[PDB]
Amino acid sequence: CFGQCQYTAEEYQAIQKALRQRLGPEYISSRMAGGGQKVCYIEGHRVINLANEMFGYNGWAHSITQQNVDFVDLNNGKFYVGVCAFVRVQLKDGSYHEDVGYGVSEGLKSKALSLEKARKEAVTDGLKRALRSFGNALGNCILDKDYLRSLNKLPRQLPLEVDLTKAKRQDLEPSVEEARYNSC
Amino acid sequence: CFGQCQYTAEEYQAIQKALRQRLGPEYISSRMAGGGQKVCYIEGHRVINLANEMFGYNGWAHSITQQNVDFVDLNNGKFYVGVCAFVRVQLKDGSYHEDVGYGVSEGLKSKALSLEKARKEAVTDGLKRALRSFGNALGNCILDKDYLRSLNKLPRQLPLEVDLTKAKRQDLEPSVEEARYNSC
Amino acid sequence: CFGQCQYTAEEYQAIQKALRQRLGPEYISSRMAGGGQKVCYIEGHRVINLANEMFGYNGWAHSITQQNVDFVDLNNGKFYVGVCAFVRVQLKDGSYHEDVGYGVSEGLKSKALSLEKARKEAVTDGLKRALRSFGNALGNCILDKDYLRSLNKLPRQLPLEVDLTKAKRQDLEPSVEEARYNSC
Amino acid sequence: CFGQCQYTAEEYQAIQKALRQRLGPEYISSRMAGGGQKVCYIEGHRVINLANEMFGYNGWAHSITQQNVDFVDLNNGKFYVGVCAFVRVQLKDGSYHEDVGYGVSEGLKSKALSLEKARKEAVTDGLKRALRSFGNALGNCILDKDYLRSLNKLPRQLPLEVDLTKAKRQDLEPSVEEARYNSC
Amino acid sequence: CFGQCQYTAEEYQAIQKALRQRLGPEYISSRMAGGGQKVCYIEGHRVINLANEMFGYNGWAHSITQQNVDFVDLNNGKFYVGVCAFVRVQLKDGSYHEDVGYGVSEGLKSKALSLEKARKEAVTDGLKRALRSFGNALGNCILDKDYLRSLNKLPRQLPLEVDLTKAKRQDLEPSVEEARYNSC
Amino acid sequence: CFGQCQYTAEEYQAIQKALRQRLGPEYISSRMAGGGQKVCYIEGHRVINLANEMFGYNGWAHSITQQNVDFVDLNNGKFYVGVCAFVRVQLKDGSYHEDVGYGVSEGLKSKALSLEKARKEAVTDGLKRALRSFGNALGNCILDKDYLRSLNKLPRQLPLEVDLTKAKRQDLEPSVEEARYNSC
Amino acid sequence: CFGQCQYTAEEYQAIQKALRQRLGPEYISSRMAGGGQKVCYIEGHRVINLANEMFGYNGWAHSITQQNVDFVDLNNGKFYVGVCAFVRVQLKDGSYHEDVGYGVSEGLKSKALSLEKARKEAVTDGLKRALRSFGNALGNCILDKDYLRSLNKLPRQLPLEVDLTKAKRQDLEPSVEEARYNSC
Amino acid sequence: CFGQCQYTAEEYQAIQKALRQRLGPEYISSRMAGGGQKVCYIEGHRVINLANEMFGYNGWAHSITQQNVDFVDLNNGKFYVGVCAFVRVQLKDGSYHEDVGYGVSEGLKSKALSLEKARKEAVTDGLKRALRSFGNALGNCILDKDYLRSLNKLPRQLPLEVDLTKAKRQDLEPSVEEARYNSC
Amino acid sequence: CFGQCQYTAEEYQAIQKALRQRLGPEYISSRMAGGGQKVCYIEGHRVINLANEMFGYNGWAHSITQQNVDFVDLNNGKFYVGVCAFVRVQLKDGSYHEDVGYGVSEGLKSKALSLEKARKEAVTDGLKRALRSFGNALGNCILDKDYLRSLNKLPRQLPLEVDLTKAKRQDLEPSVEEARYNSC
Amino acid sequence: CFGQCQYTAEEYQAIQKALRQRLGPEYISSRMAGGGQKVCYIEGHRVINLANEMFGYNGWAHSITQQNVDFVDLNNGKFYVGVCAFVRVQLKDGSYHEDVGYGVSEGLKSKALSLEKARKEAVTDGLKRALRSFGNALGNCILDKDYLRSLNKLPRQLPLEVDLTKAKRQDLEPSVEEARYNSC
Amino acid sequence: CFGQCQYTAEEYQAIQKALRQRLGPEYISSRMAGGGQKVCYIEGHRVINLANEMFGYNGWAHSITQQNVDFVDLNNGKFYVGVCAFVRVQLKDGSYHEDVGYGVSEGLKSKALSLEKARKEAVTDGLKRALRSFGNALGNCILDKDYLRSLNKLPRQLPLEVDLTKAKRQDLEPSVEEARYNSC
Repeated sequence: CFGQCQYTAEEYQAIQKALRQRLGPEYISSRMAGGGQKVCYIEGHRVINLANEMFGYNGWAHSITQQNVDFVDLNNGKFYVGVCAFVRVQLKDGSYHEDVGYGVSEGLKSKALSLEKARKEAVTDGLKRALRSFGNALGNCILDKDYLRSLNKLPRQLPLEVDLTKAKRQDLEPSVEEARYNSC
Repeated sequence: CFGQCQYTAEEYQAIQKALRQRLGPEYISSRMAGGGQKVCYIEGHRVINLANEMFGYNGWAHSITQQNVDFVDLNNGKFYVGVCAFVRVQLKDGSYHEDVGYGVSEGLKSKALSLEKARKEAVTDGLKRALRSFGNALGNCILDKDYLRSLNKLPRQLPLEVDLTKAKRQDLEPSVEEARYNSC
Repeated sequence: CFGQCQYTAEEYQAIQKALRQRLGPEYISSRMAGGGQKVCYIEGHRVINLANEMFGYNGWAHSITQQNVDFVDLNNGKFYVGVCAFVRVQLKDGSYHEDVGYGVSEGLKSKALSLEKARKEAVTDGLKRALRSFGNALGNCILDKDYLRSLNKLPRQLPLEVDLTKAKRQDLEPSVEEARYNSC
Repeated sequence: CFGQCQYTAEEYQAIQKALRQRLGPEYISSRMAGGGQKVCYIEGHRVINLANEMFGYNGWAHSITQQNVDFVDLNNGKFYVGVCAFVRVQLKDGSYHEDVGYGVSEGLKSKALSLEKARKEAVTDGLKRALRSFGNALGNCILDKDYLRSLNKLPRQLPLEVDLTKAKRQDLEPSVEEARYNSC
Repeated sequence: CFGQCQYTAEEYQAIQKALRQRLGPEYISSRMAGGGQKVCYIEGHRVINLANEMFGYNGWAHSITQQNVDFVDLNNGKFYVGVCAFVRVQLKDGSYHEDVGYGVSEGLKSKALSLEKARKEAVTDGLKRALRSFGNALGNCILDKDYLRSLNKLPRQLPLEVDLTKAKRQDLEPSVEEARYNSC
Repeated sequence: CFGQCQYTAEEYQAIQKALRQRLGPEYISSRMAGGGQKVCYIEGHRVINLANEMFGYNGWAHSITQQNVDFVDLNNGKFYVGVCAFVRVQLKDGSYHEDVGYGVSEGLKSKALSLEKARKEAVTDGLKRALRSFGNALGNCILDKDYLRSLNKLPRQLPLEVDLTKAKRQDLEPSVEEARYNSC
Repeated sequence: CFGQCQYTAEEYQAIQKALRQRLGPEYISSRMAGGGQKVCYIEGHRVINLANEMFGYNGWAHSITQQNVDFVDLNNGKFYVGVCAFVRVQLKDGSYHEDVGYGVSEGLKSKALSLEKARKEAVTDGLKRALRSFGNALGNCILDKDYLRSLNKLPRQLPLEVDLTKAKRQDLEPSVEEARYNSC
Repeated sequence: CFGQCQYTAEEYQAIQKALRQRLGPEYISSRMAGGGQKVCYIEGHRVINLANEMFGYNGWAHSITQQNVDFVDLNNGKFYVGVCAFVRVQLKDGSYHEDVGYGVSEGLKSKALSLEKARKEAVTDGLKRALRSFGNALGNCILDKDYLRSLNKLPRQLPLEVDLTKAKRQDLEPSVEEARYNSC
Repeated sequence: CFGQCQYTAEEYQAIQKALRQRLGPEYISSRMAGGGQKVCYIEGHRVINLANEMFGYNGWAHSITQQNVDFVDLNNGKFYVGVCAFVRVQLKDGSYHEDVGYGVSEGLKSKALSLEKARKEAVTDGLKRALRSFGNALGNCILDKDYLRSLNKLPRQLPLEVDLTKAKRQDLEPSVEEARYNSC
Repeated sequence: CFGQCQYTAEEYQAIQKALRQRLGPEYISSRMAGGGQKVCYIEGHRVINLANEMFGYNGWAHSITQQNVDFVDLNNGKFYVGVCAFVRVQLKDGSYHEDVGYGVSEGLKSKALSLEKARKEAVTDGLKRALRSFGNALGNCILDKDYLRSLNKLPRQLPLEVDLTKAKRQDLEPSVEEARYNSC
Repeated sequence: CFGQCQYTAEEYQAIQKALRQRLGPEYISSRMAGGGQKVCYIEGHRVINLANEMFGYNGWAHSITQQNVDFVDLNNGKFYVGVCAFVRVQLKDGSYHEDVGYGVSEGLKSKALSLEKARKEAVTDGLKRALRSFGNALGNCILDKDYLRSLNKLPRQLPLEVDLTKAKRQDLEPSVEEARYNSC
C-alpha cells in the first residue's frame, strides 16, 4: 500500500528524469513585493496538479505537522497576522520532505478574515516549499536567478483559454465504477 | 481492508484520468465577497458526492485532526467568531492529504448560533480544501483564474429539477440485505 | 471482525448504489429558524435506522472523539448553552468519517436541563453530520437546495400510522438464541 | 474471544431482524416533565435484559469512557447537581456505539445523595442512549413520535405479576458448574 | 487463559439461562431511606458468592478504574463525605461491564472512619452495579418495581442458620494440593 | 508462566469447591470498635497462608496499584492519620480482583510511627479485601451476619500451641536445592 | 529466562513444602519499642539468605517501585524523618508480591544521616514485608502471636560462632569460571 | 521501501566515489558579511538538485525535528528576529544526519515578513548543513579554507544561460504515466 | 543475549554455591563512625571485581534508576550535602535486585566538591547494597554481627603487595583481537 | 539496512586497524586560547570526511539528542552566549557513542549572529567529540599530550593546493544513475 | 547486530582474562588535590583506546542518560560551576554499566568557558567511571590503594615518544574501501 510500495525501475527512471525539467512560463506568476521588485511564484493548484501527474493521485501525500499562529496585532482598526505551518510530503515508497510555510495578512479590518487568510496561505506555502525538494519540475527552479532571467527573455504569452466542453457535468463515473467493481 | 487495500491497475488508471476533468458550471456557486467581487466555490454536499463516486462510499475517509476556536469577540451585542479546523482525508490505499478549513460568523446576536456556524463551516471548508489536493475533478480547478473566466463565457444554466420519483421511501434495502447475508 | 472485514463485491455494489438514493418526504422534518425560514432536517432515530439497514446493526459504529461545552451563560434567570461534539463513524471495513455536531439551549431556567439538551443534541447532530458523508441515502441530499425545492413540489403526506401488532412483547428471542447456540 | 468473534450468518440475520421490532407497552414508562407533558422512557433494567437477550450475556459490553460532574449548586439548603457520562457499548464482534448520558438532582438537602443520584443516572442514561443505536428493539423507537401516538391508542395494560416460584434460592448452579468442568 | 478463553456452547447456554432467574427473598435486604421509604438491596458478600457460582472463582474479575473523593465537609464536629468509584467487571472471555459506585458517610466525628466507610462502600457499590449488567440473577431484578411488590407478597422468612460443622479449620487443602501437583 | 498458565479441570474443580468453605473460629479475631461493638476480622498472616495453600506460593500475586495518604492532622501533640491503598490480586491464570484498603492511626505522638502504622495497615487491609472476592474460604464469610452469629454459638476455643520442634533452623533446603538443580 | 521460566513439579513441590516451615530462634531478634514491649523481627541479611536458598540467587528478584520521603522535621537541632518505600518481589516464573516498607530516624543532629537511615530502612523493611507473602519460611510467622509465645518457651540460645576458615580470600572462582566457559 | 532498502554494491561504490568530488565554481555564491569579508555558500535549490542526483528523488529525505523562534525584538520600528531549526536527513537505507540551521532578519519593519524570512531560512540552512555530512559533493568542501583559495585562483565565470526550449509546458507525463500503469 | 540467556545447570550450581562463601579479612575495611564505633565496609572496586568474577564481565549489569539530591545546606562557609541513588543490578538471565545508596559530604567549603562526593558515593553505595542481595560472597555477610566478631578474632593481616610485573603496558590485546575476528 | 547490518570479518578488521592510526599534521589546526597557549583541534569538514572514508557515506550517522541554550547575557551592547549540544553517532551495525559539544560567542553586538554561532558550533563540537570515541584516526589522539609534542617536532608544512580540475561541474552522475537503475 | 550479538566462547574467555590485568604506569597520571595530596587518574583518550582494543571499535557503546548543571555561582567576577552527567556504557551483547560523572570549574571569569569545561568533564568523568565496572584493565584498579603504592615503587618512566611516520596523511582507506565493497 502507501508507504509500503517501492518504485519499479521503469517508474523510477521516468520520474527521475521528468523531475529535472524546468517549468515553462505557463506556470509562473508574479506579485509586487511591498517596496521590492516583482516576485515570481507558482500558484497552488498548479503545484498540486504537477504532483498528481508526476506521482499519480495516490502516489504522494501531505500532512500538516503543525501550524502556529505567530501573532495577531491590532493597529488602528487594522489587523496584522503572522502564521507559520509545517508541511510534510510523502511519496508512496516512504520517501519524504518537510518544510515551513508562512501566511500573512496585514490590512483587513476583519480579524476572522485576516486569520483565515494567513492560516490557509501558510499551509499551501508549506506544501509548495516541501514539494520543491523533489526537483525543478515541482518548483525548485523558481528560486534559480539564472532561470528567472531566462524567463523574461521569453514571449510573455497570454492566459490560456480553458475548454470546458468535455468538463464533468454529473457525479457518476462509469469507467471508474466498473474498474472498482472488478477490484472486489 | 481500509488503509491496507492497494489500487488495481484498472481502477488506478480510471481514477487518475477522471480526476483530471474540470467541473462543469453545474457544480460552481457564488457569494458576494464583503466589498470584494463574486467568489466562486463548490457546495459541500457536492464535493462529498463527487468523492463518493470517484472512490466509492468506502474508498475515502476523513477525520478532524483538530479544531481550534481562534476568537469569540463581542461588539455591541453582535458576535464575531473565528474558527479553524484541520481535516485529513485518506484513500483506502493509505494515500492522504490534510488541509486547514476556516469558519466565520460576524453578525448574529446569538453566541451559540455564531459558534455552531463557525465550527461546522471550518470543518466542511477543511474537508473541501483537502480533497482539492486529489485533482481538478474534486475542486482543484476552482482556484484556476483561467478556468473561472471560461465559466462566465458559458450559458448560465438554471437550477436542475430534482426528480424524487424513485426516491427512497422506507428503511429496508433488499438488494443490500441480500448481498450482505451472502457475505457471511 | 470489525475494522478487519472487507466488503465483498456483492455487498459493495449494492450499498454503493443504494447510498445514491435521495430520501423521500417520509424522512424530512422542519423547524422554524429563529427569524429565518423553514429549516429541513432528518430526525435522529431516522438516520440510525437508515444506517442499521444500509450496513447492518454490526456494520457501522460511532464514537465521541470529544465533546466540549463552549459556554454556559446566565441572562436574567435564563440559561444560554452552547456545546460541540466530534463524532466519528466507522464501517466494518475500517472506512471512516468524522464531523462536528452542535447542541443548543437558549431558554430554560434549569441549568441541568439546558446542558442535558445541548450535550445530547451536539452528539446526535455530530452523528448525523458524519453519516451524511457516506451519501445521499444517509442525509447528504438534505443540503441540496435543488433537492429541497423538489420536496415542496410533492404531496405533503400525513404521518404514517404505526402498526404495533407484531411488536416485541417479551425479552426472549428464540430465533436468535438458537442461531447463537449453534455458533459455539 | 470478545472483540475477536465474528457473527455467523445465522446469528447475524436473526439479530438483524429482531432489532427491527418495536417495543410493546410492557416496556414503556412515563414521568411528568417539569411543566412539560408526559415523557416516555424505558427503565434501565429493561434495556439491560433486552440486550442480554439480543446478544447473550457475553455478547455485548459497555464501559464508562468518562463522567464529568458539570456543577453542584447550593440554593438555600437545596442541591442542584448536573452530571454527564460517556458510555461506549461494544458487541462481541468489535462493533460499537458511544453516547452521552445525563444525571440530575435538583431537590435534596443532602449533597452526597444529590451526587449519587446524578452520577448513577448519568451512566444508565448513557448506556441506554448507546444501545438505542443498535435498533428499535433496544429503544430507537421511543423517540419516534408516530410510534408514541400508536402507544396511547392501546389498552393501557396493568403491571405484570412476577411469579417467584421458580426463583433462584441458593448459590450453586449444577447445570452451569457441569458444563464448565467439562470445559477444562 | 483469562481474557483469552471463549465460552463453550454448554457453558454459554447454562449461564445464559441461569442469569435470567430472579433472586429469592433470601438475597434481599433493606435500609430506611433518610425520610424515604424502605430501600431494598443485596449485600455485597451475596453478590460475590453469586458471581463465583455463575462463573467460577476464576471466570470473572473486577478492577477499580478510578475512585474519586467528591468532598469532605466538616459541619460542627461531624464529617460529611461523598466518594465515587468506577468498577469494571470482566469475564474470562473478554466480556465486560463497568459502572459507578458511590460511598457515603454523614455522621461520624472521625475523619478517618468517615473516609474508610465511603471509599469501601463506593467500590462495593460499584462492583454490584457492574455485575447487575449481566442479568437478573446478579441483581438486575432489584430495580424492577413489579419484582419488589411480588417480594412483599411473600413469607418474610427468618435468617438462615449457618451450619459450621464442615467449616474449614486448618490451612492445607489435600484435594487441591493434589490436583495442582498433577498440573505440573 | 504466571498470567499465562490455565487451570486444569482437576485444580479448577478442587479450588472451586474449597473456596466455598467457611472459616472456623481458629481464623477469626476481634477488636473493640470505638464506641461500637465487637468487630471480627481475620489477621493478615492468616489470609496470606490461606492463599498460599489455596493457590500455591506461586499461584497468586498482588501489587499495590496506588497508595494515597488522605490526611495527617495534628491535634494537641497527637497525630490523626488516614491512608488508603488499592491492591490488586491476580491468579496464575490472569484472573484478578482489586480493592481499597484503609489504614488509620489516631493516637501516637510520633508522626513517623503514625504514618508507618497507617500505610502498612492500608495495604494489608486492601490485600485482605481483595482476596475476599475469591470466596468464603478467603474471607468473604467474615461479612455474613448469619455466619457471625453461628460463630458465637460455638466453643470459644483457646489459642493453639505452636510446636516449633520441626521448625527451620538453618538456611539450606536440600530437598529444594535438588529439585531445582534437576530443573536446569 | 527470568519471568519466563516455569517451576517444574519437583521444585514447585519442594519449595511449596519448605515455605511452610516456621523459623527457629536463630532467625529472630528484638528491639525495645519506644514505651512498648519487646518487638521481634528478622534482620535483613537473614531474609536475603533465606530467599537465595529457597529460590536460588537467580530465582527471585526485587525492585523499588517507589520511595517517598514523607517528612523531614527539625525540632531543636534534632531531625525527625519518615520515609516509605514500595518494594515488589518477583520469582522467576512471574509470580510476584509487593508491599510497603517504612524507615524512621528520630534522634540525630545530622540531616544526611537521618535520611540515609530512613531511606535505607524503608527499602529493607519493604523487601522483608514483601517476601513475607511467600510463606512462614520467609517471615510470615513473625506476625503470629501463638508462634511468638512458643519462642519464649524455648532455650534462649547464644550467638552462633562464625567459622571463617573456608572463607573466600581472593576474587577468582575456578569452579564457576569453568562451568561458565563451557556455557558458551 | 524507504528506510528498508539496502544499497547494492554497484550503487554504494558509485555514490561513495561521487561524494568525494569537490564542487566547481558553478555552485558557489557569496554575500558580504556584516563588517566581515566575503562569505561563500551554496544556494538551496542547488543543494537540493545535487541530492536528487546523488540519491534520486526517492533516495533521500528530510524532516524538521523542531524549529524554535529564539527571539523577536523591536528596536525603533525595526524587527530583529532569530530562528533555529533542526533538520534530519535520511537516505533510503536508514542512514541519517541531523544538524541545526539558523534564520535571521534584522532590518524589516514588518513583523510577519521578518519571521517568514527567519523561519524559512533556518530550515533551508539546516537541510544544507545536514547534507554536508554526506561528503564534499554535497557541500562539505564549502568550509575548507584551502578549497576556497583555490576557488579565487579560478576564472570567475559568468552566469549560465538557461535554455527553456525543452521546458515542461503542460501537466501530463506520458513516459511516467505509462511506467506507472504497468506497475500495477 | 543479555536478559535473554538462561543459566546452565553447571554454572547455576557453581555460582549458587560460591555466593554462600563469606568474605575474608582481605575484603573488609573500616571508618570511624562520627561519635560511633568502627564501621566495617567493602571498598567499591572490590565488590566490582567480586562481581566480574562471580558472573563474568558480561554476566551482570547495573543502571541508575534515579538519583535525587536531598539537600545542599550552607552553615558558615561549609557545605552539608545529602544525596540518594537508586541502583538496579541485573544478571544475564533477567534476574535483578535494586536498592538505595546514599552519599554524604559535610565538611568542604567547595560546593562543587561536596556534590561530586555525595553524588558519586550515593551511586557506589547503591550498587554495593544491590549486589549484597545476591549472597554473602558479594557482601551480604558484612551486616552479620556474628560474622564481624569472627573477623576481629583473626590475624589482622597487612596490606597485600601488588605485583605490577605482568601489568598491561600497551592497548592492543592479540588474544582478544584474534578470538573476535574469528567471531565474524 | 542501517542499525541492522553487521560488519563482515574483512571490514571489521580493516577499520579496526585503520582507526588506530594517528592523524598527520595535515589535519591539525590551532587557535589562540584567551590568555592560554596554542590550542590544537581538527576542523569540522575534516572529521566528516574522515568518517565518510572510514565507514562509507552510509556507514555512520548522527543525530542531535538535545541542544540547550545555557545563557544569553548582554554586557554593554555586547552579547555573551553559551550553548551545549548532545550528539549521538551510530554506525550501521548499531554501535554508538554520544557526547556533549559546546558553542560560544562572546563579542558580537548582534544577538542573532551570536546565537547562530553558538548553536552551530555546539553541534559540530558535539559530533567531533562523539566520533573521537571510535579511535585515534577520528581525533582521539588530538588530546594526547605526547602526540602533540611530536607534532611540533615536525615540518610545519604549508597549506595544500586544491586541484579543482576534476571538480564536479553539473548535477547529473551517470555512474550513479546507472547503478541505481539496475538496483530496481 | 549491536545489543543482539552474543560473545563466542573464544572472545568471552579472552576478554574475561584480559580485563583482569592491572594498568602499567604508562596509563596513570596525576593532579594536585586542592590542599589534598597527589591524585592519580587515567586520561580520557587512554580509557577510550583501552576500550576500543578490549571490545573493538564496534563492541562497546555509550550514551548520556542525563546531564544536569548543579549550579552556576558568581563570586566577584569569578564563576564556580558544578555539573553532573550520567553515562551508560553497553557492550554488543547487551551487557551494560551506568555511572555518574562530575565536572567542575572554579576559577575562570568567562561563564561560557566555565560551563564548557564542567559539562565536558562531567561526561568524560562519567564514561571512565562506567567503564571501570568492566574490570581492572579499564581502570578499576586506579582506586585500589595497594595498587597505587606498587606504582610509586616503580621506575617513574618518562613520556613516550610518538612515532608519526606511519601516521594517516589522507582520507581514503583502500584496505577498508575494499572489504566494504565486498560486503555488499
